[PDB]
Amino acid sequence: IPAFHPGELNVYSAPGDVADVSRALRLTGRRVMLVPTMGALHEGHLALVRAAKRVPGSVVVVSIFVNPMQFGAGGDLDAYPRTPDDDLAQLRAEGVEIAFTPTTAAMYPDGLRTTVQPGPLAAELEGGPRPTHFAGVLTVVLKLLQIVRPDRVFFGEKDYQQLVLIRQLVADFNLDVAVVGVPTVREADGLAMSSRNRYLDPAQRAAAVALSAALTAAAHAATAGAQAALDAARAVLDAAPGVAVDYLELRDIGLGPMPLNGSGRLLVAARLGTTRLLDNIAIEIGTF
Amino acid sequence: MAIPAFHPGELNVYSAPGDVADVSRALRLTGRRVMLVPTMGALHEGHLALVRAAKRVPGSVVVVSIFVNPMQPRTPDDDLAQLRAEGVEIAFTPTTAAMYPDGLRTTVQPGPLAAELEGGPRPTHFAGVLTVVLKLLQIVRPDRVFFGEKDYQQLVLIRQLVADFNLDVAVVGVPTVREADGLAMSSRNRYLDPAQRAAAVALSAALTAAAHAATAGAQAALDAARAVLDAAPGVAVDYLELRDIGLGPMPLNGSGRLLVAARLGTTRLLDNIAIEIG
Ligand SMILES: COc1ccc2c(c1)cc(C(=O)NS(=O)(=O)c1ccc(C)cn1)n2CC(=O)O
Ligand SMILES: COc1ccc2c(c1)cc(C(=O)NS(=O)(=O)c1ccc(C)cn1)n2CC(=O)O
Ligand SMILES: COc1ccc2c(c1)cc(C(=O)NS(=O)(=O)c1ccc(C)cn1)n2CC(=O)O
Repeated sequence: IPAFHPGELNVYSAPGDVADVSRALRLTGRRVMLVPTMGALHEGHLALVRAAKRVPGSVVVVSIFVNPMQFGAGGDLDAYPRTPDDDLAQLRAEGVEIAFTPTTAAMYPDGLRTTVQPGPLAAELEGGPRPTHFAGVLTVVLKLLQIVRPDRVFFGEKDYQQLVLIRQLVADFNLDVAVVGVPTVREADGLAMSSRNRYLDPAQRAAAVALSAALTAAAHAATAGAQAALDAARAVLDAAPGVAVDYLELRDIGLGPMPLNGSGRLLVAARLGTTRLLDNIAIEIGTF
Repeated sequence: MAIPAFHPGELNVYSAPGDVADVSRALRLTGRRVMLVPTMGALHEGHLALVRAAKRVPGSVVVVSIFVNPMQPRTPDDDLAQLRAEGVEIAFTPTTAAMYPDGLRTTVQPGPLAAELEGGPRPTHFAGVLTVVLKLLQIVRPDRVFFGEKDYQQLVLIRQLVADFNLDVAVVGVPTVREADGLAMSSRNRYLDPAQRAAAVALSAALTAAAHAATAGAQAALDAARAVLDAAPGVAVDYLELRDIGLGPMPLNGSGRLLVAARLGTTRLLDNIAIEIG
């Protein structure tokens, strides 16, 4: 197996290297935590790391890999933010002991061949206009899970549909990992942290507060019912300059084929210029 | 918190995925090497060859799963009696509901090989197989998993599954058990009437003739196989293909595999063989 220096940041690119180190660590009683990311790390990612660090006897593995298979033609893959130096600097500051930074060739030596086919949820919301997006996400997450074999894996709640689908992956394939969702870290005004907030100009940044404002307004309006919650959120979004709403939907918490009962999730996606922002919030109807 | 009961040297039967997972993990922690032999019950000498192969790994515990995948005949007490006779210590016998508690949802999509050969008549067959095999591997977490070479395309797809999803299991292909005249063992053989059973030997006879003709080249090999199949009545050949060992195009020289499938009455039979072209 390769070298592992505790208390320091060990960076591996070969899947076999991280697999060997992970398995060796687990066999000595350390529990392995995975935080899989596409890099361009921000305090929200750091919240995931800190959650992982809190598990007694944990060793934390952070993966950074911009996965080509969840993008389609149109420039999105090339445009994805890449800040490798800041990423690794942040991991050192947080006391992370393992970064896993695979090459595209190491992950996809045979190109696209066997893949994960998600359930019907993948064709809705974010997946509506992007039919293969979630198949790309679930395929890479499955791979990272098999390479690293963590005890627990950590995701932010901002991409809530992705998190739900990942829970479906884990249940449906009987994966022996616990999925931990971490509540969304926010800027002071309430804006959900995102690696894509950097693409908001000052005017768009100002207007972007409307998403979180709309969601929180709805969460409080919800004592008066679903229609009131939805209309409160719509009013706020409508009052906001240059916010073009793509959807605003209130669903059951698992987003699945069942109606809303008392507990729901309200999800929003909107464009500000060319920048697509997402946010979501827990909703209790009538209310709790 | 307690591990389900496991009595070493006896046949331990578990229908709950969580139970087999817990026992396999406990065994793994005590040093035993976990071997998995997936089956659909109605065990025959082929399945016993897989068991025996698994058994000879030192420190092995053998898990035989018995599950009829609706996504891709049963003798419950006889199957278990057979496994007991082979010294198998774990049988995993889940229900459809236990394997699919949330119904059909996330599944495995095979690569384009699944559309070829057997994927012609059954375009979704291999997605079913790969899905259940993945689940079985995740429930049991064996060090090694054993499959017959009879369903060679299936075997190749499994190796692709393991490679593509970075699974930490060793895939072991076990040579096809055959009847005395060479007919590959299969649950379907008993349906053949005497004329069909006699005609069915043409599959293995064709492939072995090809394997030996191969010193004279690829074309001689294929022509020899075709001639033998052409000598049999009521054998409707669906395909006869020479491929490389991973089922891509056959290279000009080197190792390959010759695969055949044919219908005799309503029974579809398959066979395949190693071929070397120098
Ligand atoms: C509803 O409109 C569409 C339009 C195009 C679509 C689909 C649906 C579904 C596929 C598809 O499953 N392609 S794939 O098997 O090659 C593949 C690609 C990428 C990843 C991650 C997983 N699997 N495709 C693309 C296609 O057919 O070529
Ligand atoms: C706990 O506070 C938060 C708050 C916001 C967060 C996170 C944590 C983590 C992400 C994030 O992105 N993670 S990811 O690198 O695995 C990824 C990348 C791309 C796509 C499609 C989905 N997921 N984010 C949101 C963000 O950057 O937009
Ligand atoms: C080492 O030599 C051999 C020789 C022949 C073999 C095997 C091994 C394994 C099988 C086999 O398929 N097992 S199965 O659990 O996938 C199955 C059983 C019954 C039905 C109906 C469908 N699927 N067979 C052939 C066979 O039974 O058809």
